[PDB]
Amino acid sequence: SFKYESAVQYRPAPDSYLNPCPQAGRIVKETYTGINGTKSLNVYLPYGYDPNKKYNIFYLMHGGGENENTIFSNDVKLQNILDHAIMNGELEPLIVVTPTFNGGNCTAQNFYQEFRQNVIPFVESKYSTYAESTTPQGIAASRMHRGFGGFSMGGLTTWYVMVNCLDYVAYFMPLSGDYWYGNSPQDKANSIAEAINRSGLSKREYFVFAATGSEDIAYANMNPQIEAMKALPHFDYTSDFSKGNFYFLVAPGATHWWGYVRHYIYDALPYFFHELEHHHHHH
Repeated sequence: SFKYESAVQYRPAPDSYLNPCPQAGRIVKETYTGINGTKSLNVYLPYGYDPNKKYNIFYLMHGGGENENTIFSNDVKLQNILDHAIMNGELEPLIVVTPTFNGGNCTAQNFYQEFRQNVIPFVESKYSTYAESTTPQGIAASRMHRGFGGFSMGGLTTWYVMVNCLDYVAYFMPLSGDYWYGNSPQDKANSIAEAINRSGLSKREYFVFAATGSEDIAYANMNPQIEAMKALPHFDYTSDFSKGNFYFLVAPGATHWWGYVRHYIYDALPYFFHELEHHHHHH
C-alpha cells in the first residue's frame, strides 16, 4: 500500500516485472480523425476494467523517431510493469494512453492542440474516466484525475501541454526533456509561472514529477530549468504531494534509453492522482 516519501529515490522495477503478468490489462488500438487528420493511439485498460467505475487517466508520449506503438512494443514493454504494479497493489488501476505527435501538421511542440480538441474527447467519451462529459466544462471539472507525461521529444510535448492545458490536466511527468520556450532557464520558469498565474490555480492543484538519468544528455538543459523553477513561489519542492507539488528524480548511471526510462514511470506514476481523490486512502 502506497505511502508518499519526501525524497523518493530511483529504483528499477524487479526484473520479473518486465515479463508478462497473468492479470494483463487490455490494450486497444484506436483510430480517430482530428485537426491533424486520421491518426491512431493505444489505450491501456487496467485488468478488471469496469466502465461503471471511474479511472484516473495518464497520457504518455513517445520520443523522437518513435510512434504510438513504441511504449507497448517489445522495445519497452511498459504494460508488463503496469500490469504487475497494479496486481501487486503498488499502483491504483488507471487508463494509460499512448498517442503520437506524428502525422499531418502535428509536431511534438504543437500536439497539445490536438490533445485538447480531439484526443481527450475521443478517448474519454469511450472509456470511463472522471469526466462526466467531454465538453470543455466536463474535461476541466475532472482535471485532478488527468495526467500527461512523455520521454525526450515527448518530454518537450509534456512541458507544452502543461503551459497550455493547466485547465485540463493536473499531473505532469516530463521525462528527459526540457521546455524549449525561452533564451534562459529563467525565461522558461517564468513562462510556466505565468501560465499558472493565468490559470488561477493554487499550488495544491498542479504537480510536476520530472525525471531523467544522470547520464542522460537531457540532464544538461533540464537541471538548470528545474533549479529556476525551484526558486518560484509556485512550486514547493518535495515528492510528498500531500505537502508539495514538485520533484526531480535523477537516476544514477541511467542513459537516454527506454530501458531506464520505463522505471522512472514505475517510480513516479504511483505518486499521481491521490490529491483530492474520491477514495478514502491514507498515503
